Amino acid sequence: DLGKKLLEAARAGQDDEVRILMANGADVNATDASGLTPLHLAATYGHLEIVEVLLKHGADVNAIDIMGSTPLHLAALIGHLEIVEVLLKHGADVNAVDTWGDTPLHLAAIMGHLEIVEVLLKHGADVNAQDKFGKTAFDISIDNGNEDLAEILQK
Amino acid sequence: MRECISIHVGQAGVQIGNACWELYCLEHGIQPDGQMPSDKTIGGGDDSFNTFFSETGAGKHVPRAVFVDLEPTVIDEVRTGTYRQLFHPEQLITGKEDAANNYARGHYTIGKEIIDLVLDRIRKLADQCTGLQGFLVFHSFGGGTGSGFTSLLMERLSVDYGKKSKLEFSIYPAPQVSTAVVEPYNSILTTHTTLEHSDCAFMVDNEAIYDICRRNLDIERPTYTNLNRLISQIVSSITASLRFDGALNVDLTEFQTNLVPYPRIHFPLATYAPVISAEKAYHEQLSVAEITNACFEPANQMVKCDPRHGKYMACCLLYRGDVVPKDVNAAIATIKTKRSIQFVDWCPTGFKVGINYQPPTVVPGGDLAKVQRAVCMLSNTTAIAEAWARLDHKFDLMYAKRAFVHWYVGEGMEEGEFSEAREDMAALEKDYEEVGV
Amino acid sequence: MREIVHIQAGQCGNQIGAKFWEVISDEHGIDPTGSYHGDSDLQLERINVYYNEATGNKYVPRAILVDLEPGTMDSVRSGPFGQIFRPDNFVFGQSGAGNNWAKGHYTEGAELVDSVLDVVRKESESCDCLQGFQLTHSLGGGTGSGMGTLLISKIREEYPDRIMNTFSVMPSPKVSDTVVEPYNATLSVHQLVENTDETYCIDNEALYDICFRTLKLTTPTYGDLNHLVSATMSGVTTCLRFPGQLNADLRKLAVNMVPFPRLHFFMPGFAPLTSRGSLTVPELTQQMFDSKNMMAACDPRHGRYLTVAAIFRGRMSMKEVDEQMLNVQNKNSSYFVEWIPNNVKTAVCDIPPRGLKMSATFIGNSTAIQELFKRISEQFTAMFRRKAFLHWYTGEGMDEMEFTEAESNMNDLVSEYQQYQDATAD
Ligand SMILES: Nc1nc2c(ncn2[C@@H]2O[C@H](COP(=O)(O)OP(=O)(O)OP(=O)(O)O)[C@@H](O)[C@H]2O)c(=O)[nH]1
Ligand SMILES: Nc1nc2c(ncn2[C@@H]2O[C@H](COP(=O)(O)OP(=O)(O)O)[C@@H](O)[C@H]2O)c(=O)[nH]1
Ligand SMILES: COc1ccc(/N=N/c2cc(OC)c(OC)c(OC)c2)cc1O
Ligand SMILES: [Ca+2]
Ligand SMILES: [Mg+2]
Repeated sequence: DLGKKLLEAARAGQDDEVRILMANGADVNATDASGLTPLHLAATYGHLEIVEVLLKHGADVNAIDIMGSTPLHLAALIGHLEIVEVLLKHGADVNAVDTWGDTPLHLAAIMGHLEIVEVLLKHGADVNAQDKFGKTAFDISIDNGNEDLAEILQK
Repeated sequence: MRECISIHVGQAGVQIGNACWELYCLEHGIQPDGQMPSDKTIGGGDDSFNTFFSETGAGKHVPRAVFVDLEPTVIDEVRTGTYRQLFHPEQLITGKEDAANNYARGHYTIGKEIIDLVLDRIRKLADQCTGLQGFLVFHSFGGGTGSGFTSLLMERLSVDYGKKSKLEFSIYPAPQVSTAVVEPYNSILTTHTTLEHSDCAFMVDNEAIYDICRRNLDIERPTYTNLNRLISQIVSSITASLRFDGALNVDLTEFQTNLVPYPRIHFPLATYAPVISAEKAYHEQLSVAEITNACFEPANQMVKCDPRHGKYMACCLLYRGDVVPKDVNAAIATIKTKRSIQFVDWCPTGFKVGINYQPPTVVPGGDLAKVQRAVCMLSNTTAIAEAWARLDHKFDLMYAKRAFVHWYVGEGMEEGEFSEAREDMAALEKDYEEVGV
Repeated sequence: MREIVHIQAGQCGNQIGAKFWEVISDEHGIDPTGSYHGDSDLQLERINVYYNEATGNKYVPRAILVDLEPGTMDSVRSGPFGQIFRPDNFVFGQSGAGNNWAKGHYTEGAELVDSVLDVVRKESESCDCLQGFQLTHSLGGGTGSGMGTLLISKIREEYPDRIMNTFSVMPSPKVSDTVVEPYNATLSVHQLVENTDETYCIDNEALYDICFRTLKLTTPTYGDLNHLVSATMSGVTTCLRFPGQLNADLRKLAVNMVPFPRLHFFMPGFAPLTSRGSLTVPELTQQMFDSKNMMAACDPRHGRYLTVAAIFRGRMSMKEVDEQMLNVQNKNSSYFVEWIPNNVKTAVCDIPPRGLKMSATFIGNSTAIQELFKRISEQFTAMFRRKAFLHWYTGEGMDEMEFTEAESNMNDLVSEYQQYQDATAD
């Protein structure tokens, strides 16, 4: 199965191996046991080159895994600023909600990725989005006393 | 002549004992090297000061004292101090690690690897005596050694010296000069385990001595030096009957006979007067009636309590200096009726008086001024139950949440002993209530 | 109770440890060669607590240096005091850890824990009466965090009655935006609750907020952060290095500051807040109880103080300190637990730190420290829910059950702080 090799290629960042597999008809939208696409891993491990090439070959930018994680959820959590803007440029849902009720704005605010928080807000991130505990992105900045994060959410 | 052996346990016991023996030598005319020029008999004697001082062949007067501490910092100052020649070098016993303000370390673990050595050195001092009558034990309540090791030592002395008396000078913890937050714990634990092995205990409230230094002596920030100097003055007034001639409390058994009506309530209240700052050498000389009146004021007491709350079971007046027995009876007769002095229904309602016509001795460097007459009142009143109530309250505030308890359980002690000690303190307070307080 | 063995692990451990040996050696009057160039005494009465005598008017720090990365081996030597350390104490491995807590605790670190334990042996035998151990490190990395906690557990097995004291540096995205630090920190706090007697929680989050917002440092460097660290470590160890009475026992400190065995995480404070190259008694007592002077990113006004220890340094009236300390406990009486009577200790030292006539060092055991653990537990949960980078750890022997057990223990630690925060005496 070339889809399994495509999952491993996007994880390690092998740009050459991804092109050879797609030229032989590898499933660009293949998934692993938990529903992770080659775009999830490339966005998780910060392989911007593979992310762009995958999006040029029929990759679903809003694909979710079993836990409802989109490629934008993982890129915002891990903190890949260049990948987040590319995903948003290709129609990623900035307000996608996973099974835990979190949005990309939640994960970037929790992990302290202030640059990503600013980028998500300028693309229509809902600041009133509550998670499975009623907490919003602004509630997270007040509960742990993040003054740098609170001022950004008061643009 | 019946010898008495003094035992100083822990830092508070050593530093107070060091100040008491310096004052003893000034009262008896003993030099720092042990020389007593006013001793016509060299090599021994049957005198009354020999109860506290043995005599070597060369006329050296060595105190019958033992200094014990689980760490050498405090006793090393005695080995280098002014009286480094006075004490027996082998009677200054030091350990390596202290009890860390933990009653369990002082009693169960750290204190158990030196208790056999301390007893053998105490045995050596007892073999020299011809008529040993008991021991004087100086220690603190809050310290780990002063509480843990003392409770262990008192248990051992009751088995090896079952027919001898045992008196205590206890240091009651005060928040102003406290060193540990668990001192209420240690005070309850040592009291319960020693209540059976102690015949009579004089408690010294550090907050009482602290306030006296601030008020009467104008000492803004009293230190351990200012406290122990005043404490040694009061300790000497209590043990003067054992070291000089007299007819009141001439031996340790008489302390128990005159002050302790029942075995458990053996905590007399001590009051001393007058306390005048050394900055006033030309002060007015207080009369016998004015110093006797001061003994009934709660501001001159050694334990913070209100004797007007309770009732008396025994009262002893120990005068020192120019005091005529006619003026005492007159002073008694007035301060017997003009005050609210209530004795219990089952007591003679009398005042025992003993006079020593030598004025008190002050040490060079002290804060007290010379006086022509002073008095130390020893009374057993149920009002001293206030001291146990204050201590049991702070004990209960912490033990309800089991705070700091894991420190004690981790050193060979069981949590069940905390309950047994507190239950015994509840019976002690009830013992004072069944008499009247 | 006298000698203290110091150990510094990882980059952060050797970085904040070197500054500790440079500041205290100046107070005692010790040059990089080891000679005593002080003009006043009292600098050598308690010198053996952190130093030894190496013959020739020489004083060598009782320090042991360990890091898997051999680059720190050259970084310490290139320092101004990087020659007073002994060449027999430097222990450095082959390759680093790469912020992997598993490489420090199970693989690379375990292949070096015996090399460190051998030099701790010859150092312990040089001590006449050892009282405990001291470890500086960070919790975000892999060596100082993974191997540090492992070395703590190994020294404890051979020295069960000796005190273990650590200066742990909490991770923060504002200084290091590495997403695997909440993993290594949580896995380390799980170890520090069991194998330590007292831990000084130094928070890089708080250290950044002090430099950036109070000291106006737009881009604070690690040298700026370590200036506050070296100032706190000197103050918390003041009663250990100078007379000033109050003995110098690490166990007496633990008995009076740790009311419950798991709650041995202290919040330190310092005042006044000075910079690298840049008051009265009512002022020192004021800033100490201020959240802007705490070295942990927590507001003490959000919790209750269990035990408090304050150290004042310099020439000042011991009477006035008693007035201000007893008064602060009244204006903020509702922020101290009432079931621990006399839970505040005051200490004054004659010798102040360099460049300051007066100072103050705050050591608090407040329930408000849960806000720090709530911060890392949230970052841990956000990463662990997505199983992100979890294979970095499962491929080194460690397995998934340890992450959940480490998460279950910290939330239990937070539950204990809130439990004693709402407890009343009645
Ligand atoms: N009056 C007076 N009290 C003292 C003195 N030294 C210590 N204390 C009191 O003793 C209590 C603590 O007991 P310590 O004697 O210091 O401790 P320890 O007996 O040496 O036992 P460790 O805990 O092992 O050190 C404190 O509350 C002090 O107030 C002193 O010199 N004079
Ligand atoms: N305060 C402070 N923190 C540091 C310093 N050096 C590194 N850190 C922190 O430590 C973390 C990295 O761990 P580190 O100790 O370098 O990894 P190690 O070499 O494996 O022990 C980062 O989050 C930094 O914020 C320092 O000098 N001072
Ligand atoms: C809540 O009450 C208390 C709290 C803390 C107390 N003592 N704390 C110390 C602090 C020290 O250094 C910081 C010591 O130096 C290492 C130290 O050596 C003995 C003791 C004492 C308390 O009664
Ligand atoms: Ca004679
Ligand atoms: Mg002691």
